[PDB]
Amino acid sequence: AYEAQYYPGATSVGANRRKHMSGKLEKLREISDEDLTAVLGHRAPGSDYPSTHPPLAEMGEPACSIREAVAATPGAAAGDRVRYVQFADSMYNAPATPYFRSYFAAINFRGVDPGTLSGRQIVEARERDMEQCAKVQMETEMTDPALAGMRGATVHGHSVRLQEDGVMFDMLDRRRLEGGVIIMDKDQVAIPLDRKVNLGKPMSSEEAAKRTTIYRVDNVAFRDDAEVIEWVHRVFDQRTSYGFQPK
Amino acid sequence: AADIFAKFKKSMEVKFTQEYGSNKQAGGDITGKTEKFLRLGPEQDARKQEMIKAGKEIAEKRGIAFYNPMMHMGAPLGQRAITPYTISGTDIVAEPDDLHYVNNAAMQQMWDDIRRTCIVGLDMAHETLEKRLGKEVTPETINHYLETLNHAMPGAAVVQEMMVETHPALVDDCYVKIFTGDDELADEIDKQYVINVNKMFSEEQAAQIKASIGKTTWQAIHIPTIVSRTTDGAQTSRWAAMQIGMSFISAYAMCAGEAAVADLSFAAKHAALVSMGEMLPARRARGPNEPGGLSFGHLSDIVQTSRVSKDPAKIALEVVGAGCMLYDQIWLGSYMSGGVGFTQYATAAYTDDILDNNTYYDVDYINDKYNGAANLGTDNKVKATLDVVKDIATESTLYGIETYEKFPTALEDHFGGSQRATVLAAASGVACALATGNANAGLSGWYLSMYVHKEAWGRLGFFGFDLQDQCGATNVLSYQGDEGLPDELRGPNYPNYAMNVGHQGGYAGIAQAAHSGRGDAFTVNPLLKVCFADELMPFNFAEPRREFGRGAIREFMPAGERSLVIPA
Amino acid sequence: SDTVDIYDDRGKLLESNVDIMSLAPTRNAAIKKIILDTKRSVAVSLAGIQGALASGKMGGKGRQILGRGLNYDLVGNADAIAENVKNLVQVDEGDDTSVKVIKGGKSLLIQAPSSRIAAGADYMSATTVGAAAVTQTIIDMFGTDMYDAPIAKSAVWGSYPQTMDLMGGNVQGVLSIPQNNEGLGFSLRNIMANHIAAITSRGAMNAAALSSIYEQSGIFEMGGAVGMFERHQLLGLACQGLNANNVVYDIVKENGKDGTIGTVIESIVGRAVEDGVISVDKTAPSGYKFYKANDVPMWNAYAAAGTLAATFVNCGAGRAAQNVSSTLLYFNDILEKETGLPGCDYGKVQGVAVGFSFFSHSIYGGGGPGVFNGNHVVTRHSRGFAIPCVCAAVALDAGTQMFTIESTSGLIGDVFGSIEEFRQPIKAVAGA
Amino acid sequence: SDTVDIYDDRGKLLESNVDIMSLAPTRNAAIKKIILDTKRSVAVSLAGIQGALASGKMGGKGRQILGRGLNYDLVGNADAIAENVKNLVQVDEGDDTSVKVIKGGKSLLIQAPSSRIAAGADYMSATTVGAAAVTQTIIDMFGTDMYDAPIAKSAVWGSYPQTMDLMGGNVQGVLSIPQNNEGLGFSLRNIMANHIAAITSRGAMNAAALSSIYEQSGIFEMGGAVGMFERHQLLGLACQGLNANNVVYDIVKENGKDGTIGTVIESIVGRAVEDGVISVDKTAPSGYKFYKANDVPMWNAYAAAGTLAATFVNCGAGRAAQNVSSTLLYFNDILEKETGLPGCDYGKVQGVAVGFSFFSHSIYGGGGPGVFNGNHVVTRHSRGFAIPCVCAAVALDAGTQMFTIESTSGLIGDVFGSIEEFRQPIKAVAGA
Ligand code: F43
Ligand SMILES: C[C@@H](OP(=O)(O)O)[C@H](NC(=O)/C=C/CCCCSSCCS(=O)(=O)O)C(=O)O
Ligand SMILES: C[C@@H](OP(=O)(O)O)[C@H](NC(=O)CCCCCCS)C(=O)O
Repeated sequence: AYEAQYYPGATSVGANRRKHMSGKLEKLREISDEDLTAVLGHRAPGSDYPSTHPPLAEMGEPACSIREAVAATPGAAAGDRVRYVQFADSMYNAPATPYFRSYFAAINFRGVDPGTLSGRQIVEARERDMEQCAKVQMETEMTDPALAGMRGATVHGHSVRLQEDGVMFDMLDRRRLEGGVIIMDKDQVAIPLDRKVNLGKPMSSEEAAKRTTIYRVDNVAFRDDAEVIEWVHRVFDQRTSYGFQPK
Repeated sequence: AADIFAKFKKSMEVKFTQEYGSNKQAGGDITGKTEKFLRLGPEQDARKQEMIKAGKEIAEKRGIAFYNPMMHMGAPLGQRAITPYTISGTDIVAEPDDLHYVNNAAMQQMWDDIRRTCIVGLDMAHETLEKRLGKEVTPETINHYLETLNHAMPGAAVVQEMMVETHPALVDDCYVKIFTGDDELADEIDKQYVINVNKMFSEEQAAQIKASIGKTTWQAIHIPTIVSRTTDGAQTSRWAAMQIGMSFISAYAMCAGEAAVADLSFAAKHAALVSMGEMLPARRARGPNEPGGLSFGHLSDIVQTSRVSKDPAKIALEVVGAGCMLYDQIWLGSYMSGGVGFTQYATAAYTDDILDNNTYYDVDYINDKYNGAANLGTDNKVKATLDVVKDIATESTLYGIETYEKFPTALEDHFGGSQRATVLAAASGVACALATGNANAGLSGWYLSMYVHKEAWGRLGFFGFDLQDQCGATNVLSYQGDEGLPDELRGPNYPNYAMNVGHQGGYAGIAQAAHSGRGDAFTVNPLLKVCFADELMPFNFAEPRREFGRGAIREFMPAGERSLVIPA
Repeated sequence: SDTVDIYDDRGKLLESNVDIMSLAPTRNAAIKKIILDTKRSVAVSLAGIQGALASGKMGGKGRQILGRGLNYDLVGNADAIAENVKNLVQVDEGDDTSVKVIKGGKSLLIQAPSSRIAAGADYMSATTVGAAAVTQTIIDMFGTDMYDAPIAKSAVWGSYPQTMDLMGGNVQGVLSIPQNNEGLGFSLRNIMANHIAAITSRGAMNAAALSSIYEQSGIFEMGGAVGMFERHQLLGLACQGLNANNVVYDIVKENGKDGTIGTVIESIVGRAVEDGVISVDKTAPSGYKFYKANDVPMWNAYAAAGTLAATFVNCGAGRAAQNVSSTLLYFNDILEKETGLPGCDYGKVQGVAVGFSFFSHSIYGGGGPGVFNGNHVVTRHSRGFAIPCVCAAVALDAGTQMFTIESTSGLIGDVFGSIEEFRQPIKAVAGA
Repeated sequence: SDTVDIYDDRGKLLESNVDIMSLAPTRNAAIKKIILDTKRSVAVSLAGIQGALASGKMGGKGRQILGRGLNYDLVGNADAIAENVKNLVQVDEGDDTSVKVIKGGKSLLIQAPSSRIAAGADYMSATTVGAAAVTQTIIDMFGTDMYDAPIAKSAVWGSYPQTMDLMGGNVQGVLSIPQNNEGLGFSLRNIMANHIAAITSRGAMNAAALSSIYEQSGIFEMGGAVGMFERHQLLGLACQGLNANNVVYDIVKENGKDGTIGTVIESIVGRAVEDGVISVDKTAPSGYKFYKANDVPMWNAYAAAGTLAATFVNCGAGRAAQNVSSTLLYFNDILEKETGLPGCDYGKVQGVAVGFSFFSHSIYGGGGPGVFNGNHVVTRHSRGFAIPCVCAAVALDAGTQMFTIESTSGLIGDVFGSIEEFRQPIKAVAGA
């Protein structure tokens, strides 16, 4: 059996990226089912999953060798709406970077629709499948609750200077340090909750530096990672050459 | 270059450490990683305040809801400080909102000046007269023709009785000049009508241009801005041809409508026409002289910096600026979409000297490492290889990235990943083009920059940013039918390029850079180079970035206003 | 001169030791027949014409001409109409003209004789002669006075020729009008994904196959398969579109229960190593292995195959078309990260997927996967290797979409889905 | 049933008692061959590519890329180029591919194999594959560095794909790109009159004949010849285009010395009366006789023949192409005044002629006769009966024009004017 190697590089940034891609992530905190549903903002905590179409078992499916070979997710089987979880991540050594969040989703989860932007990264999936993915991202070292935020809109902050308390700017103030812990009291589209969700203590600057998948010259400099630069150069040379003549 | 690096620092100081409006952003460090968010909202900014007041008053007057920042979800704009932009290479400090093309007459006029312009050869028409009518064309007949044409072109009659005409005071921006590679002919035409190649260009550039076009004679036609604004770009060549036709009839005592006249029409409309750009396919259907049709080479040639500067980097940077504005703000951000649009996607490449810093660093690096390859010259250039591109583009991008990291202000300036991508890739591409004199080597450099960027930060641009990126490297030197093309001939309709912000202006810059490094007189079309070598044009094509600044501070006077015939 | 075994959508062997050059649109009789049949065929909505006639609603969205009602029972007379239409469409008695009544008289299949295609520059004669035949039939059968002739005509032709197309009309084939082509040789690329999935009755592998045939015929017509590029494109066609050596189906099967984009990558790389297509070039200090391809076009074909298998797995799992845009992106992106080799089409599948993701999740244009095609500004850029996946994705959707196959493609499905070479394209190409 | 005798351009009988139905583009083997050969053929200017490579002047009017000169002796290597090009253009050894070196190595004729047409939606494969093969051959032959590949490619393809066409390139056929079509089924109508006259080497009757073939092929593809309209078009084609019963040639002969538009009308009306095509329907008080046609499509065909015969006489007398616009107008206008019958195409030839006259004598557009074609906004309106006269007129010009055949159509003429079916279209249609 082929075992994935994931990504080049011998620095901590390498080890972290490989952890993100493989899903070999340290659990750092807990979020209850109901609290997670609350912040996601797609339905009342504890409520049934609304549907977009009838369950597969109810409406039947066209004759298709692929449908027959590929098991529907629980969410697909039940006809759940496709909903999402979206995060912004600070360039100031947030553990996560957008691409690596997407790689984590694509590698570790079935029936997912990851999208990568500079200021935000999203996973769209059948609601119940999505939640399992959001849970992992939220509970593991992938998310720091200060340097990152779950944001479905108005995502601005990744590139902005930190607040003095080490929290990344949120135009809509969905989460903030209260009593040494990060509290999220609004949903991801900034509708106030009837609850304060305790996301636990943030990482120290020191810890985030060691856990980050981002390169920075004042931390782990990209300039110095000859192995990853080589990777880029190799792919570049191949793509260029083969576009002229694929041989 | 130390002078650019210092100028970048000063831009960061103005933007982030000096107060603007009521934003309370006095004091602080440009290298520090923290900020205090005062959540002041829009009122902290003087323009926003004025916009808010106008919106409320207009809503009230017209009786339907309108501009109201409280409609923004969650909170109104400006939860963090609203800070200004300095036009790169200048001391013009602009309100952000004043660089929206809608709000900025210099930007609108730049587009108008291009849209309303075409170039029409005179030789074919003269041959027609000689062959079909047996007329002799002399300097005197041409002089009379040009006087007629300068009367007729704005929309005035030369033939029929009982004609109505455009009001001259509405169309004062319309005129026709000629240029010619025939030095003897040039000396004999009334100077009022001549774009003097020998006066407008250096001796070397004039010789390149003349050798290119030979002894041919061309009309540089600029139809009324008011007409261009009422209609479209596809109007331009039609308008030109109509009045050329009437002027020939009048000036040469032809039959007012005979077979020979149709030959003049075909020559003006087709055989001897040079458009700014060609038509566009159905999905984005448009006729000629629209932004999408304007090749990167063409834009390089319209911009006149190449004519008045001997600094390859400066020349390329002006083209980048003109290009991001037109292609991103007007074309992609309006013609192809609309709404709030893409101001800051574009400003990132013409404000705060960030791009300039990276580029000028690159020039130094190249000169040090490749024996002055980036200096103006032809035989100092290095042959394009993968190795050269990997060296230059990688170095460029690393430096640009380190700058963004060492100056949190710069990172916050270019807050969008796409902006940073344009900046880094523009520098890389310009740098590669400067060293090699090969525009496609510039493109290779552009793409590699994107590749390095993505791996460094684990992010690149917006959702759709790198469609052309990922197709980019492989299509640089493809010779497949709908893949292969020198960057000079590429433009907004090159398939990979047809959709996304943050690229086209860079590609224009790269095309120019290949030629400005060489001290070349033009990038792809000498006809356009000479056409726009003309100070009578409202827009100062030699200094597009500054012009945008003049528009921001309300000092640019556009053509085409209708106040004459409007209630006072 | 590569040979492949061709397998159907259930992993059954159809044909052994097929030379890939025989799969060329320029050589393969079955593909040529698919192309000719596509060119010469159109659908007619008799129900649509009848409605337009009675209401005056013809010529486009919102349009209605008041006071000009014509009450003609087209549906009730569809057989007689089809017969008269055949007489008008045919060039010679007993030629290959065919006209079939579809869905109880609501619709017609019209297949113009191939002579019209031979005598034509393109394929529009099927539409123009088809519309002309239906117009003439209606006028004759129902006794339209000449002062009403314009109304009868436009019930069929819509707003043509004020519009460049038959806007608000009732005749259309699987292709679009030539003038919609972005590029030269693009007509066969201008087929909505929804159309493909309709015609193949939502059979995901068959959708991908039919799409590959059109796409590659497109690439061929674009001059994108000349010289060394011929092998290149046909390898992709075989391995991705025609389940060469059962690899696509096998990969799906092994990834069907618990597989992800990630595991499909492992399947592809594992095989490439086993089959000797790639080898380790260098081990980096970290232990990361940089690969090189021993056969570049063959590696590309593996990546193309992988891209599709990944689509089947990821869209399959979610029963959700939208997953296709990210599948194409991340399959290829992660593949490159895994190996240090270029992804499918040397970045161009990933490229399409970036813009396709954006244009299927944003305000700016595009839409759901079903609206895309090889002529679309967003998804044209790859050389045939992306759009088959999109057709597969659309086939697999269990009902997440607003722009369903039915909403865009119901007529096309009803009419063209009846044709066995279209419904079963792998069998068609394999001569089965 | 309708039969005619077919006579050549010198009034010699070629074939007797020919059913007009056998003259249909959809039925006539020789027409089909002309169309297929038209579709699959392109010209290549090796001299053009050579100078573009050397100078950097590629991609359109005024364009020059400085400092990228490539000095390749294409003209001197034309035989080897032609052979390499053939290898790339061909689909299978010994198919119907042809690549011929023209005028001492300055040009190539490329005839793409008909398989590329069969497998194509349209005709652009001849261009795209022809250009691809040339590009590939140049790269191969001269060892172009990949960093110069863009320059070599565009020397051939020009500004494509920034432009929709190969603007400022060196590969062109007789046709235009599909997207230039005004209407559906118009591609075959988009052939410049200058091209036709070049191909037929200025033989006026052959020019009209070939033009008629393309025009009617277009009308057919437009669905303009369905049902009763088939007889209508084919009578027109026979009598006007193919010198049915030697009528066109005979009228020219009797009007050759002293004839005018006026005497040509007398010729035509006299024959119509003699042959029983028209009869006096009513005598007015003044003695003026109102006619009616006993056979309306036949009368139309006489009017068509007369239009062309008048062109031959009026343009012929003046040796001046420009006379064609007035000829078409006044022949038909005066014919109606003479008879009380409709002119050719029930006013549509006259209508064409009005706008054509204006657009060949004004500031607004058009040009000399040579620029017009069945796809041109000005001259598209008649169902094939106007443009053949224009091609004749251009053929007859002794040197009044600025836009000479040579200036627009030299390459096309050098390349196409060789082939027999093109230079002898009446003989081709008739089977000699
Ligand atoms: C709704 C979208 C989805 C889409 O298709 N386009 C949007 C729409 C928005 C709208 C915003 C107007 C408004 O606020 O009502 C407009 C102006 C386009 C328009 N309709 O005129 C736009 N983006 Ni977008 N948009 C931009 C950008 C961005 C950056 C911003 C990231 C950050 O950290 O702030 C990210 C993409 C990324 O992460 O790379 C982005 C996202 C997205 N972009 C998200 C909204 C993100 C959010 O929830 O905050 N834009 C930029 O990166 C820079 C400038 C910029 C825009 C206009 C200008 O150039 O001045 C612009 C322009
Ligand atoms: C005919 C075609 O021009 P082309 O042959 O150059 O393509 C086309 N031009 C036109 O159709 C132009 C039409 C508008 C102007 C003419 C309207 S008739 S009103 C003039 C009467 S008079 O006062 O001049 O006698 C174009 O696309 O520009
Ligand atoms: C994709 C296509 O839209 P449609 O899919 O045709 O609706 C196209 N728009 C665009 O490409 C928008 C480009 C500018 C806005 C996004 C820039 S990042 C157009 O309108 O023709």
